Amino acid sequence: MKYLSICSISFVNLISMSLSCFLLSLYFLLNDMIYFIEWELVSLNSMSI
Amino acid sequence: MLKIIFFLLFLIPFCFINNMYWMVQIMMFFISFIFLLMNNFMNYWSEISYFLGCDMLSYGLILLSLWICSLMLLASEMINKHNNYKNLFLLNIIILLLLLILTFSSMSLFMFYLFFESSLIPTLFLILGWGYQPERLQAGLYLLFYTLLVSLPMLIGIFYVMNKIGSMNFYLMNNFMFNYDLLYFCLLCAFLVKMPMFLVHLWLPKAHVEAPVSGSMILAGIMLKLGGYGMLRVISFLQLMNLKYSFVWISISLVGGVLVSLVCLRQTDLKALIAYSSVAHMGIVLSGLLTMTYWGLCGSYTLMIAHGLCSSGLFCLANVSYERLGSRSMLINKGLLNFMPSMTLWWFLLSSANMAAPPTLNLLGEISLLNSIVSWSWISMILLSFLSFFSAAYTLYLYSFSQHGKLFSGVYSFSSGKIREYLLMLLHWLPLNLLILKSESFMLWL
Amino acid sequence: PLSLKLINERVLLVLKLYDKIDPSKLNVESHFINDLGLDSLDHVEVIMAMEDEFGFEIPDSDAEKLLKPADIIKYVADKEDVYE
Amino acid sequence: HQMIIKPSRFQWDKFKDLL
Amino acid sequence: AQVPLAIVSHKRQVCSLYKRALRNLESWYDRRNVYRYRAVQLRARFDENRSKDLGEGIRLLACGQRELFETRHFQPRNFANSAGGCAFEREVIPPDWVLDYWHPLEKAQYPEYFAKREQRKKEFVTWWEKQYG
Amino acid sequence: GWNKDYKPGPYPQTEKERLAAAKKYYLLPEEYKPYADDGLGYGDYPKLGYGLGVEAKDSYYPWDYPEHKRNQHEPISADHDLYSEDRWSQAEPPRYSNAYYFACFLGVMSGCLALYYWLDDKKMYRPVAAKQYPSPGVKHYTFE
Amino acid sequence: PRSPMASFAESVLNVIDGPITWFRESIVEPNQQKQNWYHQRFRRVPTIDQCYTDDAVCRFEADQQFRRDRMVDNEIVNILRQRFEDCTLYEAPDHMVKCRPLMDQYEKATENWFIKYGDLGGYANAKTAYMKQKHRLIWERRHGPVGSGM
Amino acid sequence: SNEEQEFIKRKHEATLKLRQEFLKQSSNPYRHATGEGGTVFDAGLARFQAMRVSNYEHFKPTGKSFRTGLFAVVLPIALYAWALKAERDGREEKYRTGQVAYKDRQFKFI
Amino acid sequence: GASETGGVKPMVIAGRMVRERERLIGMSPEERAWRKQWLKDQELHHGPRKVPALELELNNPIKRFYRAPLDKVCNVLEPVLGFQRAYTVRFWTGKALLALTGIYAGAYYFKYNQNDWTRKGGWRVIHSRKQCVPGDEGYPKVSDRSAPSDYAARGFNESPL
Amino acid sequence: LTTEDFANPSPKNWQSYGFDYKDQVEDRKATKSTFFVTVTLCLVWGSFYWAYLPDTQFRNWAQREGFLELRRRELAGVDLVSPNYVDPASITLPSDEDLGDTEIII
Repeated sequence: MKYLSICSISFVNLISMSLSCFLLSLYFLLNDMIYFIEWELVSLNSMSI
Repeated sequence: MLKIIFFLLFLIPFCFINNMYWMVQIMMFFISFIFLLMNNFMNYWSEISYFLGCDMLSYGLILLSLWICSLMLLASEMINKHNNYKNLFLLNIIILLLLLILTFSSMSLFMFYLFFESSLIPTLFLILGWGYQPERLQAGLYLLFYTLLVSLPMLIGIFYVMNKIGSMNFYLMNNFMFNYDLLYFCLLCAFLVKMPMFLVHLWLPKAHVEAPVSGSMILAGIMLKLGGYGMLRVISFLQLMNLKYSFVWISISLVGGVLVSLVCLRQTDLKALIAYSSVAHMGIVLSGLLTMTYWGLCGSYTLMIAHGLCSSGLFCLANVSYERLGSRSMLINKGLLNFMPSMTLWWFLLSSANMAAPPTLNLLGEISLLNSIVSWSWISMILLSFLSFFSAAYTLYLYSFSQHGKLFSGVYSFSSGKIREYLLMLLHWLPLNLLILKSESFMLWL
Repeated sequence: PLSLKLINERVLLVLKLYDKIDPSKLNVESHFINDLGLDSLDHVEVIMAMEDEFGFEIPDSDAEKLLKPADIIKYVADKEDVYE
Repeated sequence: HQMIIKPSRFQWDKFKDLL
Repeated sequence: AQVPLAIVSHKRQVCSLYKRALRNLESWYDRRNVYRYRAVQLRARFDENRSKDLGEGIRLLACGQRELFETRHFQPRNFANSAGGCAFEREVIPPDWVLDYWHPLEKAQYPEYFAKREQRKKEFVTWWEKQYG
Repeated sequence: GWNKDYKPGPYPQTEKERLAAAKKYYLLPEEYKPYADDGLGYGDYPKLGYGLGVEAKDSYYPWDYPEHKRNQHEPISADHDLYSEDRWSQAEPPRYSNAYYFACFLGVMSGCLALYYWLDDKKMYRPVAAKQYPSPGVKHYTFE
Repeated sequence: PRSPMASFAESVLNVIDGPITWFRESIVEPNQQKQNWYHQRFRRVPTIDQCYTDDAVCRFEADQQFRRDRMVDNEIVNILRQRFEDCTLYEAPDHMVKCRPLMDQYEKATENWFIKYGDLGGYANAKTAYMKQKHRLIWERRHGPVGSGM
Repeated sequence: SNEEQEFIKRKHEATLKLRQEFLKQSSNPYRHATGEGGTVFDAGLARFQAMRVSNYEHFKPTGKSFRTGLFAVVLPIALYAWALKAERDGREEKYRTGQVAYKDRQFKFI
Repeated sequence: GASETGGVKPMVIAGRMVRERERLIGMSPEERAWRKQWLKDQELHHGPRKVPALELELNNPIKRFYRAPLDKVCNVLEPVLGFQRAYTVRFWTGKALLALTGIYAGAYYFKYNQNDWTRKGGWRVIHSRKQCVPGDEGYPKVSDRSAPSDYAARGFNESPL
Repeated sequence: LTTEDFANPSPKNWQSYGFDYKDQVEDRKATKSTFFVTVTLCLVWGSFYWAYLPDTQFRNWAQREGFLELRRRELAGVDLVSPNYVDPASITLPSDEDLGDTEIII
């Protein structure tokens, strides 16, 4: 962040993430495919947060 | 266990040695690390040594006690800069922490009672010794006489349970069941005062204000949870009668949560507003305890664990403005974003933890508590929405008015923020987001 | 970035664009009532002219405490914080 | 370049580096 | 250092009513030529009416205050940099004594400025001893 | 220099106690006005301006404290929280009464709910039949 | 390979898949010792009805197997719910027809869970479910099934 | 009225004296140079603090205070407790009688 | 002795002239001279000098230990493109390496050590059926899984037990 | 103080940390040791210990036993979840004349 613009750092980082998410979104429209990942925290009474 | 108890018993002679204030908190964090290591606990009692054992509720409460006392030695550097009695302060803190470990790792009801009412004498000593107010006498007498007046007939109830059953152990007393009104009132009302009700609270906002920072940590961090632990141990054999008489306490606690949340919008002290803020969250804890569900008990344990950190961390934040601006008044505390901008991160991170926050354990305790109370009756959806809305209506007011706006004119020059204070409010918030990871530890004590 | 000469030029330009004030009689030390013929509502028009010119709001006590164009220069230079 | 009146940020940066 | 006095004259009251009436007229009529035409109309309305007595002037001043309260715009135009504007006091400047609480290594970044500040401190303490001491 | 030293005292029954309480609160005797003798009402504390909040007070006056808009040694109002600049204060007095605003809003709301829910079964439709979906038991026909 | 987007995704998947498979088969798969870990099996201790009131040894053991059976039956209901969720995701347009036997099995699982462990509270001993079963069987004997009782 | 202007002038003289006291005490170089933080001693702040803390000494059990304590606190508590008890008794008699099925009961905790 | 203020006495200097309303009610000419001197004092001619003690105290040895080779990369490109154009390509080299390291670690974790039936706390991935259009292999296609045990198995069908 | 005094600061003019205000030696030792006993012991090594903590609660064993039980219960096909705690033939219910007027709760 020193000797550089934090706005320029955030700009380049979010263009890279936006391009990656756009190219992922075009792959998920060709297949009509839905992913759903799940991370358990605590289980009680057969109900999982 | 006996390792932690004998560790504190041999840490007692550290107080009498001169220039030994900072080694005691080092060894306290070391024994907190050792207590993090000894975690082989399940819902039943384990590490049975004589009359001392531990289950998961007791594990979380002893770990919270050790963390709050270890941060309590870290917060009180005003005792170390002045020549106020460091040896007596360290001895009182070690004795009080030992009594809290002994009353949480108690296998039986009577030793729990004995160390439970032994714990209020070092809190009395801290309030009347190390506070900075003329009304410390009004602070300690209200606390002692409230708790003693409602906890003396609990001893008659305890020996009535002993005479009817025979034993003092929690498991053998879980088998029996009593159908008496006065036994229920004796064994409940002492904990109903020890956690804040609406009607019986008075000792709380008049004992948090006039105490020291360490009295505030020990009162809002672990001694509003002695009553919660006591009700979690007593409610198991008084289910039929509490199902008859629980609507009165739940209705009083919910309306009192709404009313005390309306009180904090008309409060002009930082330390008083967190004192009334402890009443509102423990009202939700009390309303979820008496429904006797799995979710109510688990979310009550989770919210007491997650409240003893956040209320104490808020009480450290009101201390570091009282040390510099010279008063606890909310009118004086204005625009601290331009005075201490790096502190404002910890103000909003610990004020957001008081309400529902995204990564904190307070939300996972509040979600599992509102589940049981909405499951208890549909009429509670009207007043849980009002209470949980007014909670962030008042809790955002303390951060907003203290940390935003024009600066208070006529303030003299004070020191800047310190690394000890940043470390002190670091350890009040990173446990709140590192314990959602392995949250089946700090929730499923059953 | 402003200057005292620039603000003086602003004040004399606005006061010489007023058709009820003669530019021959106009001066930096000229009094608004005794030296120049102005109504009580004319000075309010001058005050809102300075408000629309300089882009702020002048209160009523500071409206009645200004009697000279040099007083208006001193009031503007104190508000906008220029002395050179 | 006018000098802005900012409070001290040395202790916060030293706390961040120590952490 | 003239602190303003709270008594308001009747001429000051009608001047304040004239100022607020033209500010409301500027808020209602956005175009400058229409606002100028209506401002000359309102100035003629005031100028036909200034020859009356004092009690009638007080009663008609109260009537004009009631009229201006009746015709007040819902979004009155105000200057942004002044008080009550859209962007008043957007930044808050802390007092300079926090500059005295910097680190000496942080103070080494502006040593001429801090030396001039330390020179000015003696002038300020002699000025304070002259003024209030 | 504590809360027991500077505190409100007993109610001024007599005039000399009222003068002493006026001089105690750094207020001129004419300005001072205590509260009522009811159970809720305070004793010996001045009753300050309850007309309109801090935003009504003059922001162009040179204050000792620009925040809260007060001078030094000026008695703070008892409901200073409710009459603060943040909550329930207006810079200018409101144009209408309090009930006109709510009355117009619930009038427009009642008219819109009534006119919508009267017309809930008069929705228009194109000259179109039901959408025919294929079924193994029920067959449909074309027009050719 | 039939689309430019599909070919680009295949190339990105190959570049992603290459080095991690090299790191597994080249570094992680060698130097890993072979050990055996086992699923714990618990013998069936006799329940809360086949012991006396004065004995607290049986109450602890039957309470512990009641807690263990509660956690196992909670995992039965959880896996039967996850089966319905995977049916809903895998049969995305046509979830109405195929997921019905799974939803009926899950609803029967919820009903049987509320028969056994329902309305017991936070303190559910092994004897409390047994007394609930005794009163439920008595009410089924004298009043018929619950839902049409008198 | 001529009595109004004298009152305003006396209040302005008192305000000028208090303002001169504030300008003397707020920019004190010795009090700033002590290093201990604090505020200029304002009497009205301490009066406001003791007004907010101490309020029982001016309290008497009158009819207005009893009406406020009844209609503000006790009556919503009583109405809420009556509503909760009535709803729970109405659901509990349906639960104990057997008018609800096993698979058709809300909040199974499943 | 410990000096929190650097050894100099902290005090206000500019006085009552910092407020805009106190500037307008009236000024003595000594206050005008003081405000003009304060405004000439507040200006800065040159920027802040690079104090090496601040860089020494505000950087732990671990930070220098993990930033040394990229600092050598920036230093060997320092006379080629200047300071500004070499620190940019230094800062977007290590950050791109961190992004690729995180992508490779996440790819390895979600496809080689995902959640199975023997562990609760992992990331349990559920995938939907891909759409099959003509031109793909096997366009007459039904659901491959039909058994209730095939749904949400999490690798239970390959269990050794 | 002059320009060269601020350009090279004196080592005796040291700003304290929050721990001690008497000498510089006790600040550094207590600061480094307090950051040792909290960050790299109670937050990192303790969290690494709690990450690889074994099944104290039997939640992983519950999931494995649930998968094996749902494998074996639907093979027998009697019940995915058993509704009864004991067998209905093993339990000896009291007769209607034995109970009399007792509160049967459902």
